[PDB]
Amino acid sequence: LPSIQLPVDYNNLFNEITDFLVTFKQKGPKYMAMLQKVANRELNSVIIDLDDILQYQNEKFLQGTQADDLVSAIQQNANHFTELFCRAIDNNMPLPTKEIDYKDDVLDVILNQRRLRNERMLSDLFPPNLTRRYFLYFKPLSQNCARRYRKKAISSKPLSVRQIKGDFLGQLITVRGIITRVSDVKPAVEVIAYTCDQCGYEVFQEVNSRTFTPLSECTSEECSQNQTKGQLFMSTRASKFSAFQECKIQELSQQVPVGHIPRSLNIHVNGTLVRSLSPGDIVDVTGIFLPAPYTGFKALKAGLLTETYLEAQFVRQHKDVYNRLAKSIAPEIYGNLDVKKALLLLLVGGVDKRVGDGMKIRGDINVCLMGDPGVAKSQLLKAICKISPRGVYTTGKGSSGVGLTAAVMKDPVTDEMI
Amino acid sequence: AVFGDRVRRFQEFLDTFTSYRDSVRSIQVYNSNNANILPHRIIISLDDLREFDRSFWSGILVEPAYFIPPAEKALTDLADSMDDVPHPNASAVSSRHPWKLSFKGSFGAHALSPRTLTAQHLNKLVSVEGIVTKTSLVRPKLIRSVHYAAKTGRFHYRDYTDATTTLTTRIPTPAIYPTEDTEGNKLTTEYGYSTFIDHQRITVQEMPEMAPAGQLPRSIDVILDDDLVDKTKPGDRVNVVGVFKSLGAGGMNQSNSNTLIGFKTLILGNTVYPLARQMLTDFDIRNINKLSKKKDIFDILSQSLAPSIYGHDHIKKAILLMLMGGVEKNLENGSHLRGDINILMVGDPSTAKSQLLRFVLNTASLAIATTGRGSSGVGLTAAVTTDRETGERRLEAGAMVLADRGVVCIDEFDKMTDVDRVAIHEVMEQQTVTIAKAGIHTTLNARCSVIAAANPVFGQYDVNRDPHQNIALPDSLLSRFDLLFVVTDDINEIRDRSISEHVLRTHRYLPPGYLEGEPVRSLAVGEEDHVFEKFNPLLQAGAKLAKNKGNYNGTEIPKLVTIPFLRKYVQYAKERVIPQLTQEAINVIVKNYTDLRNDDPITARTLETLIRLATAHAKVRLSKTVNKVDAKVAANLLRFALLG
DNA sequence: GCAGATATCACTCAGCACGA
DNA sequence: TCGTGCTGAGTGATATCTGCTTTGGGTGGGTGGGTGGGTTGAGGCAAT
Ligand SMILES: Nc1ncnc2c1ncn2[C@@H]1O[C@H](COP(=O)(O)OP(=O)(O)OP(=O)(O)O)[C@@H](O)[C@H]1O
Ligand SMILES: Nc1ncnc2c1ncn2[C@@H]1O[C@H](COP(=O)(O)OP(=O)(O)OP(=O)(O)O)[C@@H](O)[C@H]1O
Ligand SMILES: [Mg+2]
Ligand SMILES: [Mg+2]
Ligand SMILES: [Zn+2]
Repeated sequence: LPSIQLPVDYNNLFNEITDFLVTFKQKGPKYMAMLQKVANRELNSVIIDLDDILQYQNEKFLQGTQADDLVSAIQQNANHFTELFCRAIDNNMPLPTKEIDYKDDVLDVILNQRRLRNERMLSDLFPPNLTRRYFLYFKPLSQNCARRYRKKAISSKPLSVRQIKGDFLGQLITVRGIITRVSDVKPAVEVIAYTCDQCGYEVFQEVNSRTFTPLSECTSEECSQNQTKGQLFMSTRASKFSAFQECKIQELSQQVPVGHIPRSLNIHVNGTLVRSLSPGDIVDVTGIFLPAPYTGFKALKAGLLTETYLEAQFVRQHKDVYNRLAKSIAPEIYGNLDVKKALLLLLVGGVDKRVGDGMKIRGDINVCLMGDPGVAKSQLLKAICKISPRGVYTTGKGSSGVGLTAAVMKDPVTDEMI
Repeated sequence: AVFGDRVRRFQEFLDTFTSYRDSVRSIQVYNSNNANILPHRIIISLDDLREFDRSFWSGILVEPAYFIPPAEKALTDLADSMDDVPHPNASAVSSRHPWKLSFKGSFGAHALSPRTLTAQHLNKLVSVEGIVTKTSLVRPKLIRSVHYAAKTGRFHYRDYTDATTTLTTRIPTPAIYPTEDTEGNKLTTEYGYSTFIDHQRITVQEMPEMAPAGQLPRSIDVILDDDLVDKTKPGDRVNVVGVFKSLGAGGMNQSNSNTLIGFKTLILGNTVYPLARQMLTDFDIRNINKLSKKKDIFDILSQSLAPSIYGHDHIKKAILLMLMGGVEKNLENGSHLRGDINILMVGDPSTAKSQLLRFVLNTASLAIATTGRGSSGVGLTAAVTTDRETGERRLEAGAMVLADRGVVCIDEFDKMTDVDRVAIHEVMEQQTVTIAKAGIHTTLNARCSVIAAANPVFGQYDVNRDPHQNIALPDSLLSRFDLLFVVTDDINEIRDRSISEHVLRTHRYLPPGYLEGEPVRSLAVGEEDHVFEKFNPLLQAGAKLAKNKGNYNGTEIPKLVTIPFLRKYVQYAKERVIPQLTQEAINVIVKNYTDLRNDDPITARTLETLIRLATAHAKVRLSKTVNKVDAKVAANLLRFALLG
């Protein structure tokens, strides 16, 4: 393992981050208040705005006490600064002010008993991630902030699945596309908790990969001094879980080069951002582009090719009354005033649908427009049919193969009538 | 020892020729200033290397595995020494970005084809020319991982290797990230400071013509990495230079039992040489303005297109008008007034319908000649498809969708099946296609123009019947076509002689180059007769009759324009002129429409045609306002298109 | 490099007979 | 009456070892990949 001398210092960057969370002021410090809210169990998501980091950096430089460029460091390698920010928050966390319940806290009784036992044994602990109950997310650097302070924004600059190459791996980038598949929320384990039937001691194991190997024999100092072969058994009541969703994002029709087919990019959503993406939606998702190293024998036979994915961090969504509201059904069309009145009545769908002891009366005003070619029917039809929030323009034949009402077809692959 | 000697030799060679040093300096300066990114690559000519040193040239040509890496190292050392970057970045310091090499010039017997590649050419540099058929997805490949040890505060790194990444073989390195340091300290992978390169595998197929009679084509796989990742698409013709290699155990390992199959052979690509719009210069705009001012340009442009064809001048005029289209209006209510003309040709056999289609295809920026009779290949309209076994749903775009803001030249419109008729009706009426099948909901624009040809139902056009009777499509389909043209094959002795002689000329015309009439058989990739056309009796022919006004005796040589400049004219007009209707033209528009409707079924939609063609013609005159002349000429053209 | 099925060797313990 | 040194015996931990595929099929997928392979034919039912 030959070593290189990279021009990055992590102690100085950690000190800068610690100072940032205790000095920034967009009321007391913004992030101190945000953390105070979390300690009261009122907030479960802290979002770090890189615009704030840029503002703090420029304020420090203006005073003459220039420091390292934290913003560029975060984007160039983002998977490492999540840990740094979490550690800083843990170190500078404030004590709660509002009385908490503390009644049904499994990982408070467990920890209290673990402290009591450890103190009694020593007189004669747990991984940091286990106690964390907040999620840290990064907000990209907005273009306005970058242009204000004479800098270029790489994270916010939208890209396409075509432009996401291997050079961008490990950075905070934005992707523009249409969601084409979403999965059900499932619990992805982060810290497994075991219990020894002999010691009464709990063993915590961190899992940070697609696969893990469960523990069998207790590793507690009690099972070591006595050399008892106690067996560890998994307990899902004390473990830590995070909501997990897997989605797919595809390129828009405006980004595919001629003669090429659209590509798809997998997206992983963890924490509270889950359920913010739905099928058939245009979004601007910012996340960390990371690989997924293989494990086991698959690693040897797979080769050097790496399967990658996106870790979502931020999501942005691309969003006489009678006579007057009648002559406005299709201002462009000229005549047919009474017809337009009738179409307005259709739009209102005027009814107070009545259901008594079972009888149902339809509440739909059907209308037909016969005549001869040339009179403005189709133009009227598409205008009236666009006006409504929901509409479907189709020919008398029907929507493609299936005709108007419905039809049962043999499944091409499963050969089941659907 | 030998490696150092070859590195020194290539350093001396690079020193001798300053062009490559200048190229490297230029690339480095451009990269530094732009801090869209120039790749680290240099193209050397094998002829220069042969002139400088024959031994190195022969070694590269016959033993690339032992002679190429030294050249790459020499170039990398030269670039690093020449580099003057004051402050690098963590990304740059740890990046594994050496300088690659590519070759041009003349090859000897190494210029082969996929069929001629045999086992005797392995471990040699070759140049393969063929057609791309497959193109795998672009994937990242790991070549270096950098880790951080918090306890010791030091950055470690490790390099990986694969058979498809290096010409010289080494022990495979499995893709397992180091987890603990040698001293035992735990490591954390730094993903942002690692190095990943792209990887793509393509298959090149022998050119069909070179294929021996009664033999299926042969194909060879090619591997491309880094910058040469997305440069080819299926169907393109390429000339790939690379090193032919053999990979894998090929059954030699005891695990396999076939004992007959051979090894797997591919090519490690070094470079790819490929085998729309013309950027207008300063004086080209002056030329186009000069032609525009001339108050006869409409005839010149109309008859420049398809100069060979005799007669049918009004069709040529209408085709140019269609090509330049009309302004498209988008009202605040979301209403979309169509602004693209459509033309349908119906006539007896042998009236150059296919010739007109070919000429519009050649002169049109976009076009797809998807015949209406079982359009195998690309369908007329979009239709989702699924795999036989995997059932991989996917929306396959048809011809109409693949012509957005362009043109689609359908052929044999009379052979369409009911499915195509129903699809086309909706496509033209709405200008957009919304797919709601197989759990797929999407909308795809289809704004374009349609030109089609349709033969009669009885094989010959009957004058006594209406055009809607000689064609057997419902009024819904025919109404969408703005202008309908009926053309008949008339027999005139002089016309017969002219057509006969013109067709005969080509047969006696020959492939000049070999004993006349006998068994018949790019230099670079990077990259006023010009405007007007000299008269040619062989090609133009009838174009002279056009200016003569149907007089064969007339010897008025016309002022025809070459197609390449006509394309520029249409491009400039379509991308810069947005005419606005004017009152002077509008009085005549209203009067003409009223006269048509009330006096010798004409429909209100014909009014749209008048305005559309008025704007289209105003675009020809290079004016931002539609004038009376444009309206009058459009009205006359419509009158001809309606009444003979 | 990793998990599982398998067999090898070395170390320590309860019984035994004799001598104190 | 009894105390202790020598012995055979049997587990415990650890050494080498094989194996790390495997498999025909679409509720295992196609960012696992085709040098790991998959090559029907009759009968029933909707559309018309
Ligand atoms: N009162 C009117 N005001 C404005 N435009 C009109 C009016 N009456 C007719 N038109 C024009 O008549 C043309 C007729 O084409 P359109 O698309 O309406 O076909 P249609 O005959 O109504 O359709 P279909 O018979 O297929 O249902 C349209 O361009 C429309 O603009
Ligand atoms: N006006 C013309 N001037 C010169 N040649 C002409 C003219 N009209 C027709 N031809 C000749 O007609 C020949 C037949 O052309 P083409 O095969 O395209 O006919 P078509 O009518 O489109 O065919 P189809 O009846 O099969 O649809 C062409 O070789 C062309 O030389
Ligand atoms: Mg209609
Ligand atoms: Mg023809
Ligand atoms: Zn235990």
